[PDB]
Amino acid sequence: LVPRGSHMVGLIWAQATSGVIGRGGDIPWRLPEDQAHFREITMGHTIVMGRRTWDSLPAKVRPLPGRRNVVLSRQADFMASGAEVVGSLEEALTSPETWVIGGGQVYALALPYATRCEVTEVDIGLPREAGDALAPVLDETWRGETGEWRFSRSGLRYRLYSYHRS
Ligand SMILES: NC(=O)c1ccc[n+]([C@@H]2O[C@H](COP(=O)([O-])OP(=O)(O)OC[C@H]3O[C@@H](n4cnc5c(N)ncnc54)[C@H](OP(=O)(O)O)[C@@H]3O)[C@@H](O)[C@H]2O)c1
Ligand SMILES: Cc1nc(N)nc(N)c1OCCCOc1cc(Cl)c(Cl)cc1Cl
Repeated sequence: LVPRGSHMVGLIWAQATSGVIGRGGDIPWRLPEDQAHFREITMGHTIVMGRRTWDSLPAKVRPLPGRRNVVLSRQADFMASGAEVVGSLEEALTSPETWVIGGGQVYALALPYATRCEVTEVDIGLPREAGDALAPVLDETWRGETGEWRFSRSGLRYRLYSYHRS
């Protein structure tokens, strides 16, 4: 689908219905089904994340295996074992296929160049709070399909959105 000479940038995130994606340096829910979905989409590709999202990774999956981990930071001395640290978006988006995996700052940074968004919506009524990380706002040029609601093992329900644009 992707010509190897092109640079497909995709965004992937899970959000509460309110748009909350992050809180207190963590994701305020657990959804193994979403983790699986995220793994399915990003596997074998370059992934790009903000430094704070690197900090948020569970140790057992830091770095995320099977993927080239790229971390954006302005700290030249930042230690990110198993990952590479770059100081600019330009040097982070050199692969034919890149998935930007968070957080709020880097979604907003990469969004203008993105042509794919893979969104998990979790039906949890977490209101937006001060200091929360929020999902980026998509313009009208995006289009795609909304999947049906599904119960997770835990009884938490979620659904998948696949957006794209030219
Ligand atoms: N629900 C989800 O799908 C999901 C996914 C990922 C993350 N999250 C959540 O999102 C939250 C973190 O998001 P966030 O917005 O606070 O932080 P973030 O986007 O993960 O990281 C921001 C950091 O990235 C670096 N950075 C940002 N813009 C840059 C630029 N233009 N050039 C170079 N470096 C740059 C800076 O690092 P330095 O400060 O080191 O310079 C900055 O502090 C956490 O709560 C996390 O759990 C949620
Ligand atoms: C979890 C997730 N889900 C989706 N659909 N997209 C993401 N970017 C995403 O975040 C990837 C970076 C954070 O990765 C994790 C964070 C936590 Cl708190 C846990 Cl328990 C697991 C993972 Cl992989």
